[PDB]
Amino acid sequence: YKTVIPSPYVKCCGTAECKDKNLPDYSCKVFTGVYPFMWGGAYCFCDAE
Amino acid sequence: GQFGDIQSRTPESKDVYANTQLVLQRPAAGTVHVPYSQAPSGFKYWLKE
Amino acid sequence: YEHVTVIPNTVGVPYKTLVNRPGYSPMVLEMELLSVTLEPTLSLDYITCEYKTVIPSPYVKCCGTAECKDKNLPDYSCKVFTGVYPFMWGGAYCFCDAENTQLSEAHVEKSESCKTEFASAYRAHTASASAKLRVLYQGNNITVTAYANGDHAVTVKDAKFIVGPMSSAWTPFDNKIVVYKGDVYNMDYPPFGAGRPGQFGDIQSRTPESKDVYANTQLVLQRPAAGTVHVPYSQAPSGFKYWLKERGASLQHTAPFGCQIATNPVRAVNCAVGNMPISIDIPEAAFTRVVDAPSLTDMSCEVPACTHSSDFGGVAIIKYAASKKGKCAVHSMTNAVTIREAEIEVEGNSQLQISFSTALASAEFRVQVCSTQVHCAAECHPPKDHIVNYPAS
Amino acid sequence: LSYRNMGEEPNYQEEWVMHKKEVVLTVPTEGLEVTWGNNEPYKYWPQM
Amino acid sequence: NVYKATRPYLAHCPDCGEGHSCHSPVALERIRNEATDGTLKIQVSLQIGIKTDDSHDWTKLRYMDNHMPADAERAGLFVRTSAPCTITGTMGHFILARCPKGETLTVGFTDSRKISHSCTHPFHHDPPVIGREKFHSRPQHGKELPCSTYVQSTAATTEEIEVHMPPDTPDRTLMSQQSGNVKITVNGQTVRYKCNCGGSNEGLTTTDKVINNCKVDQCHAAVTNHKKWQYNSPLVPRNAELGDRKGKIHIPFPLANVTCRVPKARNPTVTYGKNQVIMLLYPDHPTLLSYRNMGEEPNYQEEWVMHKKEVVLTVPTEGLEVTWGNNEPYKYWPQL
Amino acid sequence: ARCPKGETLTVGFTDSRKISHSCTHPFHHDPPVIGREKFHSRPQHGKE
Amino acid sequence: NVYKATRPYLAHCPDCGEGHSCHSPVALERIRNEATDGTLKIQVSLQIGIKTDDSHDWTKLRYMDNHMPADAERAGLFVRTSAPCTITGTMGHFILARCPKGETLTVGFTDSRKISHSCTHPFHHDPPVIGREKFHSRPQHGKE
Repeated sequence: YKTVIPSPYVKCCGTAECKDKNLPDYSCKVFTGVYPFMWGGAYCFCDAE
Repeated sequence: GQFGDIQSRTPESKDVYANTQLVLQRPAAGTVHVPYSQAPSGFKYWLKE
Repeated sequence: YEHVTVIPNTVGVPYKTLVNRPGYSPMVLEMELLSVTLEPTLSLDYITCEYKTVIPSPYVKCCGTAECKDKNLPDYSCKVFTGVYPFMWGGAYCFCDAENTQLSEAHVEKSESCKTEFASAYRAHTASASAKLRVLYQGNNITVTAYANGDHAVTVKDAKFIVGPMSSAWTPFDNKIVVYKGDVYNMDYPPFGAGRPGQFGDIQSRTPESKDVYANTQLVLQRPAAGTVHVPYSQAPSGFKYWLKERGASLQHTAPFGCQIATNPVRAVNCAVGNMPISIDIPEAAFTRVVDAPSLTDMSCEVPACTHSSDFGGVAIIKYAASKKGKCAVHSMTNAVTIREAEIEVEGNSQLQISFSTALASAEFRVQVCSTQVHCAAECHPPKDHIVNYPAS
Repeated sequence: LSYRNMGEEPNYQEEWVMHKKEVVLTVPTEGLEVTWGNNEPYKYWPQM
Repeated sequence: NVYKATRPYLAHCPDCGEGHSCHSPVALERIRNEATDGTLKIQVSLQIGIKTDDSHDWTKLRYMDNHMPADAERAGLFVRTSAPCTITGTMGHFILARCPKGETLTVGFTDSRKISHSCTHPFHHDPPVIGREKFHSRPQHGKELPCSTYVQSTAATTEEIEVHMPPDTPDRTLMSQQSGNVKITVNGQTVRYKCNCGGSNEGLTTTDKVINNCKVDQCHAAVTNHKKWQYNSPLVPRNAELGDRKGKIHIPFPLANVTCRVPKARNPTVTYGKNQVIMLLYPDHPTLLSYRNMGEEPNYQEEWVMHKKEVVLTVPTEGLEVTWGNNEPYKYWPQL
Repeated sequence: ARCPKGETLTVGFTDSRKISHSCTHPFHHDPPVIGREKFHSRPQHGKE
Repeated sequence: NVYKATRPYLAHCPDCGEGHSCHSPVALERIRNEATDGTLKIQVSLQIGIKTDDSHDWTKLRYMDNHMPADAERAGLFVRTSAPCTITGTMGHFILARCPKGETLTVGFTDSRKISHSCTHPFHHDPPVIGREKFHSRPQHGKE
């Protein structure tokens, strides 16, 4: 089998919502209070939002 | 994890059946990635046992 | 008004008590144990760690004899080897062929790591119990932290709380215990000055910073190799390093009653063993004369759904006729049935829905709403699962 | 993999799992606590 | 030339050297091991066989060096598990290599400034021996067995990867704390900035800008270039002003079933007896020995022979069939 | 040559045109054990 | 420069190369493995970071060469078990290194005359199991 995983939607200063899709073994989850980092620093402006 | 975790009618078929027990995990501190818990390929395991 | 009650020593289970002060309307208090701490009184015997075999440069006496001096040092070993002809970079170190000697001296000391890497040998005497308790007092959760001796009183929202004393004196710890970082072991360790080589206690010291040390490592010097300057020796390996590999699981994993072992100080948390008394001195302002309460009449009991399980698998609808608007306490007068609702609101000619848990198939139980009782008829059915993942009464 | 009973007799058992393995563990009335590696201990209780 | 819209980039690594995690230009993405022969399809952060000016040169390598792509050497590139690996193909982000038994995969290279960067990922490598003999060198002529490998056809067919736009490349090196103010050093590039502080806190600047009374942590900048394409990497963030807008490109080296020539175990010293057969097995590598009766009750027995072994097997009236490795089954019959 | 534990022996060189040629043969290399102890490093003084 | 008074000396080795024992200037003394993370504290015969005139120089090495001490290069110094090791600290007789799974520890260097000397000792290296999982490669993000 092939676990097709696209680029994660990182919403800076806001909330993202899961859309129920008709796909085999479709799994969705939204994680709150994320502060990710990239090459030149933080990707988001907010600290916990 | 068993023989038949992924079931399809023909090798060129469009629709597929999937039961792999796929669950998303919370990403690491300041990290952009999609961590997940999933049972390994039943076909790959059967090919050995 | 002083209210004395006895609850089992079980963390995570909520227990409800009925407070009935004569002449005043009944009161229901929900109590839950958040943590039970059993701290034993310890006495440090000694500490064990890795040993250091301090070996200086060997005294090679060319064309002469060297003599051993009896030194007062832990595991001090000395030997003089005759007929030695050692070699260095540019040739032989000695002039004579067979008239040379080599003094090989050695002693055992505490390693530099003993301040950091060490195991403590304690002697547990008696234990003092103390508990974190959650109380639903006047529709609000309150946190009470006090010693479980039955003397230490804590006042929260003008109510005096007296926890203790512990009913059972059982402890996951024995007369002799061993502590390494965050792991506690029930070990019958050797006494101070009686340690054996290669075993736990081969090197014994009072504290990690102590001056004098005990050492039994079985250290013997050997004759050096042909034309070689070195101090060969036969010694039993570190007992502490061997124990760190062959100790097994600590009390945290092996103790009964689901005991959780914590360190600094060493104590047992959450241990389902025995009971625990709790005295609550509720102030008079929290009470309310009965005559100033609401009554009830003609009340029917209908059970539209019931499944006898560990959780509230039963639904009950109670019809009533109230005198006035007010809060009334709900409690089951049968010891086999338990109600989820502690208190509800009444008005006049109305009804109320309650969730109940029972084990019996045929359940005939009395529900005390406010001050009046009602008979409930229920024919509960078996659940789909034989084994459950949560405990019940 | 380590497991213990949440009652009077804990009966601690430990084993290093390396290959694909199926384990059957009896759950008593008091409860069974199972620790799988660095994960938090999984609690299990009997039911109906 | 699908490489017109395509380009390189950078990612993160869990082990750049001595167990320390960093942002590596040789970052590992996906390590494919579908080939039965033992060939590994490694996906990397950099591009091989292409120069910075977008031109084909097999001796050159293209990697990301602090906001700008730089050229390196093909000879400097290395793959290793427990011992070095033989590279059997390089094109863009993809590397083909045959590796020995290992627990961690390491991919590295050497830059223009003579500095070596390497990314290490935990990967259990253990190809399934082909046949019944563990040989090292492959023979020109031998037994034909079915296996799988990655072909060298560059043709745009079968397999495909998802490529998205790289909106604005984030860069913290663009901001600097000038005493109590924040200075944005453009360096002849179009930069998109945003700050928490008052006054000017948004825009697309082409000139050097200064934000009065602000901290570097309360700001964010990045270069713009919505003209190039990028592959959907989990080591690179998703474009802010974009949902699930993506493209796709056909990839070289697909998996295809082929034929492999293996070897056969050497015949053992066989001595016959009264209704019994004695075999002196001398295996060079782990060889499987199996035997069955040619009657009503077969009673199959299997064992992996590794050392010098003597086996005594009873031969019934119906017959006994013995299979020693990849050799054809030996038939034995007693009487009388 | 003195070689460590290996399963295949490789012998190579580099020519005038800067091209390297190497031949690989399957050979089970593994120095035999002497005595009754399987040690790695050789001692300067011991049993003869 | 504490290395003004201090000096270096020679010793013996059980394996200088190809299983032959000799008097090596890179002779192994004590290999400490008390650290749970996997760091090894190696004690050697020579001195690192100090010159022959007793002066601090991180790029220089001080080894014993036939009755007299001589200078060498820090870049020439190497540590290996089954694969090369990453050196994370050098001062005098002490070397800090993170090594993969091996059965024999090897410590070497290169002199002024372009001659390499290496000492091999049998040591069972296998970083203990810190936790409950026996992994090989260390993760950048995980359980603390």
